[PDB]
Amino acid sequence: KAIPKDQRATTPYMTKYERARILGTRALQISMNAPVFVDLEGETDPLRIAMKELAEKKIPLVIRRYLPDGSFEDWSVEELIVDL
Amino acid sequence: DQENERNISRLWRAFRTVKEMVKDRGYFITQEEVELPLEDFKAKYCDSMGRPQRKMMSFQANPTEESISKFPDMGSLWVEFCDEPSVGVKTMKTFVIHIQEKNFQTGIFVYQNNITPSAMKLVPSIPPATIETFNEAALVVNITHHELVPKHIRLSSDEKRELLKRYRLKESQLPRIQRADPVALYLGLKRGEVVKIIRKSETSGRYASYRICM
Repeated sequence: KAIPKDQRATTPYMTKYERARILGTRALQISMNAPVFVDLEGETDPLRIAMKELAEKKIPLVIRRYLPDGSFEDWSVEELIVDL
Repeated sequence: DQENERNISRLWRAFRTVKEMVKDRGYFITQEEVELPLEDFKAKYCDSMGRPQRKMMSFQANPTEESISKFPDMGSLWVEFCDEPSVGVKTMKTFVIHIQEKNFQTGIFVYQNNITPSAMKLVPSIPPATIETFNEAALVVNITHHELVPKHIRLSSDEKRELLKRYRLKESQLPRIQRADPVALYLGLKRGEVVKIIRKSETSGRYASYRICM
């Protein structure tokens, strides 16, 4: 059904499952020769580069949050706060 | 004294409850018309020797102006008792009709030892009007006063259509309560009416819950 970027209702923060999966997912790509959006301070381990992209919040992904009834909310790694 | 001084003491409390219940349902009654002590009770619904005259206890009741705010069409209620330890399918036409004429909506009847299976099958024969059947022995104590049973609340067909829209719930995904469930009767629910159960919690003082009916 979708939901406006306003009227948004989820948690402003990133869930462990999310972050967990983002890094993974992102690694996977980086490990696949996808483009890396951060300067590698010399890193060479994908999941480690991923940890970097994720701290300069330079990961081009979007976490779609399905709700019990099907509608979803879309947040960007950008927005989502990362406490953990 | 003998063992009759106790068969009234029971009808008494039994009465008390009926009252309380009729007020929590959403009707008009004073706390003074309830706390009616034993003493002053005798000298009212008794005859000579000192025995109970039930046909003399029956009465009517009306909605509080508050119950009109949330429930518009909430009709009037009537309660009735009987001096007949063994009520039958004849004295029923007495009640069933008494209401179909006056035109109320809620009919509460109180049987003693029981009713005749020939009788009971005459309640769902005059809609809208609704009737309910209660045994004395089950109204001696108000079940709602028990340490465990927390308090429930009826939800307006408005308050309900909202509970769903706010949780994006379908009717069926809601926690249910029995049509026969003790408390469901104490308030007289109807297949579809939702109840809000508000209890205490060792995790967070109060927890709001809902129970639809089936």
